[PDB]
Amino acid sequence: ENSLVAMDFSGQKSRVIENPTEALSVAVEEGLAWRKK
Amino acid sequence: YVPDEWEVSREKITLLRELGQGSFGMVYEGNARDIIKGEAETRVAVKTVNESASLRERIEFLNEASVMKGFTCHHVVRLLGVVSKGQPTLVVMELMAHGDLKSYLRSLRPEAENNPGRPPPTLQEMIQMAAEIADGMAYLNAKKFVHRDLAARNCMVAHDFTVKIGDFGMTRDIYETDYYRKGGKGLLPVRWMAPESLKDGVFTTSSDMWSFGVVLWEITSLAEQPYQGLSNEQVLKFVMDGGYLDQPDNCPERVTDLMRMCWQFNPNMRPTFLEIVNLLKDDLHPSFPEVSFFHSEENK
Ligand SMILES: [Ca+2]
Ligand SMILES: [Ca+2]
Repeated sequence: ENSLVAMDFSGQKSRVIENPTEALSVAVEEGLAWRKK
Repeated sequence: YVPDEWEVSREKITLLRELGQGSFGMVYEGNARDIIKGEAETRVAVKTVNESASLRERIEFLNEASVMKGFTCHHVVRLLGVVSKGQPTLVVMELMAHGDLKSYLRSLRPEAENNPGRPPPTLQEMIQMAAEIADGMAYLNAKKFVHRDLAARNCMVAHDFTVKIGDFGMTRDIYETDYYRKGGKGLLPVRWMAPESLKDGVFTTSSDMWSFGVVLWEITSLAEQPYQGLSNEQVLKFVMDGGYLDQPDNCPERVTDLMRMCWQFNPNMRPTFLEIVNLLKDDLHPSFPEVSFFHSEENK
């Protein structure tokens, strides 16, 4: 039923983050990354 | 955040009933006093944000709030007030009696425990929703904005069943360049995103237009999970390759057509929200031109 998915566009090719632990990190980071601006 | 022309007196808001156990906070229905200079008390929708929320959700919350402050469309949930003075914070919006479209749809399913006692949306009703949402989207694009998160779960259904846009956490400004490009890592609605957005992280009105199509598919299928049976990974590959969802059983040929249009692989073949509303103008409830942005003078 989930809705959002963790991805990464840094780099020539698109990408739905595959590692459970890495993808789960995206959340917090997209947040900080925005703080800066 | 910092106060402004909205920030309403908390003592003017009373919380009656709860309408959604959000994770970032919640959604309550209540009554207000002296909001619309002219009316004593008016019943509203109140979206709260947990004091101890997500470093990420917070921002996406204010964005939503802020962005709304500039809108004025019969088809775009109206903002009424804000309250940053003491946790929890509040965003007073017009009450959409029937909840979010996803839930409203999911409740038309015959198997539904919380069924409303009526059948699923009929071709007419669909065309209606289609054009209203389309309109709301049209307006949105006009005020130079790309939604990025169009989906039934973000549309609201009013008491009289008018559908409107109601979540704006992912919306972005495009007045400048007419598009948004996702920088690095982030969380995105893959199952509602267009090939190019999937491929290059670029969001345009056409991508929203593509989502629009998906929303039609959600409606015509009572909110099924798009590309159900496909892994997030698989969905990317499948859609980037030129894949699209299948028409649900008994799907109005006419709505199917609309989807074939929204799912054109080449963004420039996809229609505009206005071309859509126009393509429908003839078969809608009469009270449409009075309220519609499309028929409004602001459209020029
Ligand atoms: Ca939001
Ligand atoms: Ca949201």
